[PDB]
Amino acid sequence: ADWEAAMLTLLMMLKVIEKADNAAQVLTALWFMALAAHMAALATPPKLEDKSPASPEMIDFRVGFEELATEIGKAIKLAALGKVKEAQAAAEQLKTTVNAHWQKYR
Amino acid sequence: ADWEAAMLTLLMMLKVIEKADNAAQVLTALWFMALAAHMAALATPPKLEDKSPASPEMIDFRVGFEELATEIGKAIKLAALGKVKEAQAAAEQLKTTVNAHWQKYR
Amino acid sequence: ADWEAAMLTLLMMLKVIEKADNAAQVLTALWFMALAAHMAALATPPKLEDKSPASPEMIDFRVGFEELATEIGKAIKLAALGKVKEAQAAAEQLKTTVNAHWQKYR
Ligand SMILES: [Zn+2]
Repeated sequence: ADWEAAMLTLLMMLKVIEKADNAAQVLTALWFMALAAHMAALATPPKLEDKSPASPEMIDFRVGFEELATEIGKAIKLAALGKVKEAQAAAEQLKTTVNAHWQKYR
Repeated sequence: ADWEAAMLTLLMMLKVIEKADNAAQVLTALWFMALAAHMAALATPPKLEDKSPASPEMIDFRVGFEELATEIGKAIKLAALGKVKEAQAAAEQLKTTVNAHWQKYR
Repeated sequence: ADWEAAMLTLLMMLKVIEKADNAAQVLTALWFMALAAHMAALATPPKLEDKSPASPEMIDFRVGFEELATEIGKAIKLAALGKVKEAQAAAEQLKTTVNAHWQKYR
């Protein structure tokens, strides 16, 4: 995968979670989110195609996605135990990290 | 993702496979299982938050998930060729590895 | 996951994309494709079980899957922006890379 594809996928999965009903619908979406965050962690963003792989912008771009995946894991564990409303609140809070990570590298 | 989220997801996907009908339902679940095992391989479990990354407990925790993903790949290849009953038997055997890996790090 | 499981999964997801209707059906399939390509990048194929990890056959087998995942990311970004027909054309072109990578390591 590439970068903006992962970002757009995180957005759309957050919306699906916003309109989900049962714990399975929330859980598979959160797993799609984890997959997209992982792929984006392996990606190269628009704002730094030719920086150094050891350049602070480059590796901060990836610590950002590790950070996002941690909150995703919190939300996943909530969804698996059936805590649907708790997981949806965790996801609406995930939105902030998603959006801030997005605009920082558009 | 984090650890117990992946473990709970493997459990739930194994149950879905236990109650699946066609090869697609088994195959996508087995791919969710592979994704969860991969994420858990990248995770830090409850029983060893502050061990060494080169501590035998730490890396054995991860060889365990590599081991699990191998059997998952067997089951996936069975499901893709349409061998639905074969893949479900492979998954009910996957349960043992899943559960033993679980209790070992609760 | 293992190798031929990932290859068969890429084939089947390409067929699902060939018969998809809305952007979500194309997008989740393309994400299953990215996941399978990633797993296969972490796999060991049939034609080189006991080569060197630094053997040119071995690492070329994996640059091939990095290459495949790049086109998958293109198709994902197309699907996320709602460009359904564009993403399906990108996938029917993905088929060539998939098949050539397949026969090269059967
Ligand atoms: Zn990975």
